[PDB]
Amino acid sequence: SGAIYVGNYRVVNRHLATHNDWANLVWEDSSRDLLVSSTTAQGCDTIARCDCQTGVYYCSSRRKHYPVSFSKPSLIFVEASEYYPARYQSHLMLAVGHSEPGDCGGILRCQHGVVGIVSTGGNGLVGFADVRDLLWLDE
Ligand SMILES: CSc1ccc(C2CC2)cc1CC(=O)N1CCC[C@H](C(N)=O)C1
Ligand SMILES: [Zn+2]
Repeated sequence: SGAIYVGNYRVVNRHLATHNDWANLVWEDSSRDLLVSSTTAQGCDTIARCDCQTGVYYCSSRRKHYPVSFSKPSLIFVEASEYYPARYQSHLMLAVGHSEPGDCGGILRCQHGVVGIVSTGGNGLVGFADVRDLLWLDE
């Protein structure tokens, strides 16, 4: 679990979305595993506008923050699961680091702010759903 709260938006994994999120849908994308919904309260997370390749992510399965070197956003194949069939997930960034299924939603941050959220993982790797390109989150 985990979400990004910027202004009047809530950014979560599309596969972990709730009824409120779908009843107040702004935008959703299965290939990115992102869903953005409406909120009345004014969130304060700063989204990064950058091309950083080093950051810090939160791992709830270890109760720790970890520094990671991560890849550039790309179409990386994700094996079929209970939420999605086998496919390439766009805007995904990989890193060598610990990851477990309940880790989805954990924030990734650099000096510029929020980069993305834990979306995939396994075999000693962790994948992040990038949000730096969603310029409408601030406006
Ligand atoms: C941090 S999630 C994770 C971590 C470790 C593992 C274990 C080492 C295998 C597996 C996973 C699950 C996984 O990657 N997905 C299931 C939920 C939907 C995700 C998607 N965005 O398509 C894909
Ligand atoms: Zn940055």
